[PDB]
Amino acid sequence: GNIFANLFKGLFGKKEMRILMVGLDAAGKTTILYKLKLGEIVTTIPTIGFNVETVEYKNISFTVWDVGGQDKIRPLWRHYFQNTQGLIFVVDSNDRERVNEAREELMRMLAEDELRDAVLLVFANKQDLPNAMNAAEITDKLGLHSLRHRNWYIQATCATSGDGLYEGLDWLSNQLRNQK
Amino acid sequence: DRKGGSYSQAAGSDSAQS
Amino acid sequence: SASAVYVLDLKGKVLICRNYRGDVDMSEVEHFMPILMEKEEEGMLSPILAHGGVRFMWIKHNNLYLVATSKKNACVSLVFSFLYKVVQVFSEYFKELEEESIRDNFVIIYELLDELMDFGYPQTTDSKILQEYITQEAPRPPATVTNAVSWRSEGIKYRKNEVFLDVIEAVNLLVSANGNVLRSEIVGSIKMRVFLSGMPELRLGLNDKVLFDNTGRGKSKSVELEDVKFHQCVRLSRFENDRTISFIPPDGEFELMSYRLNTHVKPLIWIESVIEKHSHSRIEYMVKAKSQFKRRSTANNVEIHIPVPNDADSPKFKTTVGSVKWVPENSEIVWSVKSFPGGKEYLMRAHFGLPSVEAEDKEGKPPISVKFEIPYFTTSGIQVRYLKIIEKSGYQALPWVRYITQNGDYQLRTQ
Amino acid sequence: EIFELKAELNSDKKEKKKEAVKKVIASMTVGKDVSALFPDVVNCMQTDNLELKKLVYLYLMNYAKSQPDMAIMAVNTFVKDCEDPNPLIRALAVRTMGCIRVDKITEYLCEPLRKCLKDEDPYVRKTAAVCVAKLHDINAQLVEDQGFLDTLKDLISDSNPMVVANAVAALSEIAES
Ligand SMILES: Nc1nc2c(ncn2[C@@H]2O[C@H](COP(=O)(O)OP(=O)(O)OP(=O)(O)O)[C@@H](O)[C@H]2O)c(=O)[nH]1
Ligand SMILES: [Mg+2]
Repeated sequence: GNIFANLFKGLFGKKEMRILMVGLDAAGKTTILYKLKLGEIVTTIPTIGFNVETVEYKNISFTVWDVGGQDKIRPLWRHYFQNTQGLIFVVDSNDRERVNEAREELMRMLAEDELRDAVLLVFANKQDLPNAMNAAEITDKLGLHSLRHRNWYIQATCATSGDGLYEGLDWLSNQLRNQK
Repeated sequence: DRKGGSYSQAAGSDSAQS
Repeated sequence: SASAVYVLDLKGKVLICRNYRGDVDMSEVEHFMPILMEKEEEGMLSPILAHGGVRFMWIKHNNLYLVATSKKNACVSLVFSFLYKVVQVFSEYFKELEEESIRDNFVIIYELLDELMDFGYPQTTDSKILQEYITQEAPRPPATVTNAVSWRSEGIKYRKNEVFLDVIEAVNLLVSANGNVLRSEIVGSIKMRVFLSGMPELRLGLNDKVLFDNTGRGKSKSVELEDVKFHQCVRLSRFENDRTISFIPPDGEFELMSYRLNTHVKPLIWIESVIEKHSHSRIEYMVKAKSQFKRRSTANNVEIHIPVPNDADSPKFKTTVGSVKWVPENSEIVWSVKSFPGGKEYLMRAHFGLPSVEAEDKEGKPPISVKFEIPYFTTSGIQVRYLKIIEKSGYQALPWVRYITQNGDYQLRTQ
Repeated sequence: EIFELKAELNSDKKEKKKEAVKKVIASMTVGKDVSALFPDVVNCMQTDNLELKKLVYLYLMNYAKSQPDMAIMAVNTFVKDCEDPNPLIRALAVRTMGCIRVDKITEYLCEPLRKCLKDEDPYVRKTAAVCVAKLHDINAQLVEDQGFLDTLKDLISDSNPMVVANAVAALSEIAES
């Protein structure tokens, strides 16, 4: 066998990668996906089904599959976990009541043997109001440091502003890509 | 030629009816 | 109000089905075959089937039965029209009507069926429009369907504007065994193969008896068709107002008008048949054919079918003009003639033996029919006056048309 | 067979997905119960190919009554397709929405029906009228709540004469029922 074609493809960029979109409803999942793909905050209705999109950055086409946080859509994340290489969690720092529910959902999702090779990707959504927590208080409340064998990074992003998306993407690429 | 009657040219209207 | 229309096969297997309303379970198609078998065996078979409270109307196609299950008392005529339109669309898209093409173009067939009708209401009926929107080898729907002019697609460009007309004449003669003709009707057919640039509006003009009487020229040979049906593109308002045949010709071959009126003239061919059949000993075929048409007209490919005995064998033919061949599949002798000039008189003398054992049951007396087709003959005498070809851009058209006379229901009752 | 088909459908190759869809359609047309693979085909639904969208919609319609619970993952796709610029795509989505015999499915499609009621395309108007008639037949109370009678009555007094005829037929069917 020969890998000359593979080397030629990888010389100019061949790796694409995968990504998933998880989080509670009204947590900036659709707005975050629109900002990542397009660059503007587009108003979206409730995520009854799912949103599928692909983002090309640094020569890697990371497909993003938005998943709603509805009660009827929360158990549907198991179907979207198949054929998924990455996972992004959208939290609501301004929703103290929903913080416990989001933490319980994240613990339930992370307790699946199939979802073991996916690194932790938590985005501090709603980072535009004073009620939003920091990158450490939210992680401490969610117990991100207690996820053994999980590579999770805390990033705070404002849905209106979009700041921190580039840093989160770079961190995800560094965690997933182990090349120069 | 063709069986079943050869094609013939047709006019545009009745010239005698004005 | 058919619940769903499906295409079946000769073995009872459904080639393809497409539900439109969902009010009838798809499993009812299985019971259709036993019901059809019972009806055929009991003589109660009809195209409109009935499985309890759900009616499964079926039409015998070339290779499969077009079963259209229905639930309520919907428009049976509308269902039949939809089935006929679907058959025409399939014939246009697929040159063969068999199971070979049913399982070969299913990907486009499903899309065509979905686009044809929805919720039991047909929506698309233009074969050209369907091909411009659904193809087997998608863009937005064409504006011609949305526009009023759905019988002439705009933007057509052609190097030459040539229209091929066809004056098809069908002579049907129902001659009883007593020698008197009961049903003598001639049905006209004005079919034109218009192939030009753009969407010209045809202005039909002919030597019609009604038109001549209205214009005061009701003194020459004017064709008074009992029934005249306009095409889809033909404007019925002009015809009702003053018999103005104004319509947009279609892109291709289409039937604009079809005359249909009774005939009071003598038959084109006078055929006298003699059955000198002995009692299980021999058979005599005293067939004499006289051409009552004009001598200037020749009947090309004349095939006068004379039904021979079902159990007859060892036949000998003594004719004068025209080859006679006995077809075992047809169980009859056809007086095949290549060219039959008008006024020709052909005499035939058949002679064959019969089996010694008598037949258990009778076979009936099918009528004798001929397959004569003499073109370039206008028996009705209707002459086309002009064809108003009007184009906004302005072009000189050179339409062509040929008058073809053939034998339709020219069946003579057997003795 | 089934496992290979599922693996092909769970791939990122468009040609492989098209081949798997064609094989499933042939099996479904040949008399194979492909309803068990409906949840697998649910993920491979949002596709740019028009031919693939039609096949997916046909499979969902044929697998909607069989798996009503699994049909809840198509409302988002239908809502997204309801704003498709292509009139053919909008007409196909409208036809598929009314063809789904789901009690809880037509409830979420009321907003798309209201949006498409005023479709400028005569084919779009006819598709909207057909979908409204299908919803009324499935749920007369739902149709009355949506208030499509006023829109249907004004439909006859509009252009798109074929769309006017379709609306008139739909109104007669509603009054006939
Ligand atoms: N305007 C604004 N909205 C934010 C911000 N952060 C989070 N959001 C929320 O993000 C939501 C965006 O809605 P969607 O586009 O539908 O995405 P989503 O948050 O996943 O909601 P669902 O799709 O229903 O699950 C809004 O409803 C807001 O409640 C922010 O900083 N500014
Ligand atoms: Mg969202």
